[PDB]
Amino acid sequence: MFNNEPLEQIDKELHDILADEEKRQRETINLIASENLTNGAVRECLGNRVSNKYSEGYPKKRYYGGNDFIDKIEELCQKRALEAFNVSDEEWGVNVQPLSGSAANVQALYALVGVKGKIMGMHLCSGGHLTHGFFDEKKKVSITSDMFESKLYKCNSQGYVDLDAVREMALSFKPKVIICGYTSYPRDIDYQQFRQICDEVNAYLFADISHISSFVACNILNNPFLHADVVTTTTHKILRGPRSALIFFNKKRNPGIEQKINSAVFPSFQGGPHNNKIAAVACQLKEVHSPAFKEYTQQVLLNSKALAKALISKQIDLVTNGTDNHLIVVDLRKFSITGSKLQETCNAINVSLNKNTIPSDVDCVSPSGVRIGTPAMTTRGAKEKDMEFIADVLARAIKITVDLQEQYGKKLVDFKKGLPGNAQLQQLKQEVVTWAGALPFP
Amino acid sequence: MFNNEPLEQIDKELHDILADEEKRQRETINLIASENLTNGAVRECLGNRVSNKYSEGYPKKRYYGGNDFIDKIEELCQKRALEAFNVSDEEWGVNVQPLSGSAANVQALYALVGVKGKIMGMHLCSGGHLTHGFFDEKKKVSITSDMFESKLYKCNSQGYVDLDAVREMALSFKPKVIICGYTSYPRDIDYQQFRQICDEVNAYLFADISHISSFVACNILNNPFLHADVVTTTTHKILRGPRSALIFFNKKRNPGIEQKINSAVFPSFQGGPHNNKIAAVACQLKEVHSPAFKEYTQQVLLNSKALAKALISKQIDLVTNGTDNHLIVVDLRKFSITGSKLQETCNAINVSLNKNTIPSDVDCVSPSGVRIGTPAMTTRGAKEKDMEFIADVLARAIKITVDLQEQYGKKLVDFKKGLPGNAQLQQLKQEVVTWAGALPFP
Ligand SMILES: Cc1[nH]nc2c1[C@](c1cc(-c3ccccc3Cl)cc(C(F)(F)F)c1)(C(C)C)C(C#N)=C(N)O2
Ligand SMILES: Cc1[nH]nc2c1[C@](c1cc(-c3ccccc3Cl)cc(C(F)(F)F)c1)(C(C)C)C(C#N)=C(N)O2
Ligand SMILES: Cc1ncc(COP(=O)(O)O)c(CNCC(=O)O)c1O
Ligand SMILES: Cc1ncc(COP(=O)(O)O)c(CNCC(=O)O)c1O
Ligand SMILES: [Cl-]
Repeated sequence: MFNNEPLEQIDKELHDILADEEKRQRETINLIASENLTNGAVRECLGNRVSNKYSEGYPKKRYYGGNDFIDKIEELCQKRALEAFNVSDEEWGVNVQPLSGSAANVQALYALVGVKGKIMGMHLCSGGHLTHGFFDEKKKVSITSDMFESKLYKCNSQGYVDLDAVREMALSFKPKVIICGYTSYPRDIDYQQFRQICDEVNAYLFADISHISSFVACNILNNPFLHADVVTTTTHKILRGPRSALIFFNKKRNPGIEQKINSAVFPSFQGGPHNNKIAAVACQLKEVHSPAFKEYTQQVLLNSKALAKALISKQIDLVTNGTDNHLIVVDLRKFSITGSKLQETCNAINVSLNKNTIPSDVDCVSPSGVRIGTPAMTTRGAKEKDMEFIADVLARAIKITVDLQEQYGKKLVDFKKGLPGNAQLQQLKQEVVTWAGALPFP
Repeated sequence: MFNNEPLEQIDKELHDILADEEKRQRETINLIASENLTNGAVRECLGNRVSNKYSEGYPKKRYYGGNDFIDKIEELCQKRALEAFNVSDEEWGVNVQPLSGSAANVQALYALVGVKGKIMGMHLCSGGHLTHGFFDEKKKVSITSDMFESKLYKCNSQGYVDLDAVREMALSFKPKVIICGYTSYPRDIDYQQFRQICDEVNAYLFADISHISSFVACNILNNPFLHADVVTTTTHKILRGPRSALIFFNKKRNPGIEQKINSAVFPSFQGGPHNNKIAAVACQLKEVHSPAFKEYTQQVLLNSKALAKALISKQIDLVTNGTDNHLIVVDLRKFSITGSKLQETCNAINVSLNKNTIPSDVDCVSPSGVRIGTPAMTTRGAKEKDMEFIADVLARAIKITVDLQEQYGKKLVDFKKGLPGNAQLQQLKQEVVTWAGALPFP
């Protein structure tokens, strides 16, 4: 007693917007540092009937039966996760149930500290995540600043984590957790130095590696699993999986952490896991442990170096003057245009990027930068030689943005009136679409 | 630079478990009250490339651009939701971003009361959800009992919500929210009477309708939108959508609630929404507003009544001696077998059901009942006449379960040893498989 008519027949209205969405993806230069493109096999998992099943609890300790095939899938996912991140399952555990990155972080933090517990993370404006304890004078913006008592550290004037300031803050604040790993930090992390600071005050070391997960997995960047008590990561950014998350916990350093984390995820915070997610995560993690994927990750970094170099060649400033990873933050202060103006300009030319704060910015109103990254375009087949074209398109968007600011003025409402119909944008959009449109598309 | 080989080719290991799991579903009498089966079009949405997009924020107030097509999908979903539940978009708002039922409840509760806020819900042992404030003498099991201060109301000896106990508790406890709508409650709810209790103490009325959502949308059962401040619901149970959730809020009755709830979902708790989920929710919500789906929901109730009646005809006791909805709780005390035993026996015959407390049980340890429901088998085409066969199969399972307990003893470890290779189970399993396998499968 159901309608099994295909999506196009059942709902033509929805199917047109989704076919439109797909066209826009195929014809966009996607520089969102956090975005990627899933393959068909991952998308077959996400649409699999396995999501019909309720499987509350954990494998071999389920509330319901009928979960033997679900149990194999969840155990396969956990093992492939540990294999992927070069960890022994005798020393490390993984929970694969968190529905997304923010949920994973709130759950892990709760496990370690409980309500009113003390946490330390990087300020949002300096490249930390919202779930790393973010608040504002106006409000406790994240639950992580409200259900916990948080204190926030800044990066220095050159865009670098200031360990001396982290030390100063930890000794006066005495937190139970210190969070590292960030949302828009262009350099590698000194986890060793973080671990030394956590020992000094007796806090746990939490590494959120969502942005750099593939660099850790493939031994291209520093390894937080050598020093951290907990590692969280999303599966959807550079890892190129579905939208989900993983919490890793160090059993050897913390006996009985396994129960704290598993009970935090369920039944403290979640109900039924989404088994289509877990299935999809299994599928991608098998690709992650191939040497073919180490090739892809290596290319991400090669494109990112090449892009940073080409942008600097065109006299565009980068925060920390370069990158050790997949992402770059452009400092737009020498042009006297804000980040949101360039995002608007880049939207008009099918270039996807986001506004981003820089060290000099005190207020999240009018961030002076944009963040860009290469995972998506690297997935679509772009090489080092292709980064000059992207750098050129970005230089051309900055110049147009500067022209429009002079013509229509510095206020944002006025500025946007300048965008539609602009011959140069229409021309530049055209060049973008034609180039992006041609690239392989999963 | 990706592997686009189909799932069978790229991961033959995962694909065999999935193909097995699909067979187990096709060959099971699925009586899980919270389960259903998604059609092909909803599963096309869940595997759609729309999940590649990061779209933090709300439509027309997004942190990024490139979200024109995402915004159309999210607005279509909110509209179709309000229409489905017969509410005016001038008086009611809806948030469609929550990733699951539990997330939605925690978010909504936080919005209304904040950290340390006082909440009241039905005890879990009496049929409430974990996210309705559940705790135990050993621990604060849910976050909703920990981030909030909760008090839990019981149902009476006959399995009914005891309003005089709710009132007495509300007046002494003075909570900011009173939660109604349950996980295993076989009757309709007196929302009007709850509204009268909340008004008396100046608390919000929160209706969790996840189990009965289709009955509310189709006007078959009472309408909580007449009296509630907030209504939450999952989209995956009787509604037959993907795994996601909805939070409804009464703007007329509470000016300024719209902001409290939207901000609580993001950026307080979540990050990026899962747009495949939202697309999927949109697709199903179109089906919900057809008269064809009203027919389906009517049949759910018809099958549930017929099933209740056939079970009573065979001298099986039901909590509250019947049902007003899709679910029944069987009271197994007269046979001296526990709910976990019958769950194991039913697993052995490809009958999916869960163990469930009954009023007499002091503890959640050794529940004396099972919960069953008709949405899944109603989706598979079963009619009133087919309920006698399910009732037959269930009575036969109880009798086998009673025999095995005699033979191997009342201890669960001893009991289970009698299940593999039992001639009658192999026989009964065989009958189940043959009948179940034949039914329409979406
Ligand atoms: C959207 C998001 N999520 N997590 C995030 C961000 C970012 C961000 C957040 C926010 C914001 C501020 C207050 C409340 C809620 C939010 Cl989402 C603002 C901007 C700005 F527009 F100002 F550039 C940007 C970014 C990646 C887009 C961010 C930065 N920089 C970091 N470090 O982390
Ligand atoms: C699994 C689950 N989620 N939400 C739930 C349930 C149930 C349930 C919960 C629990 C439990 C108890 C303590 C801690 C954690 C959990 Cl998950 C136990 C049982 C039992 F097996 F004993 F019958 C059952 C049910 C639907 C399966 C339930 C009941 N009854 C209710 N009212 O609500
Ligand atoms: C370090 C980090 N951790 C957690 C999250 C949360 O993931 P979900 O959105 O799945 O909740 C993000 C989001 N990153 C947003 C961005 O960089 O664009 C992140 O950057
Ligand atoms: C009333 C109610 N509310 C919220 C939830 C949570 O939904 P998620 O699992 O999507 O978090 C449930 C789950 N119900 C479990 C069952 O009845 O089988 C529920 O019964
Ligand atoms: Cl999903």
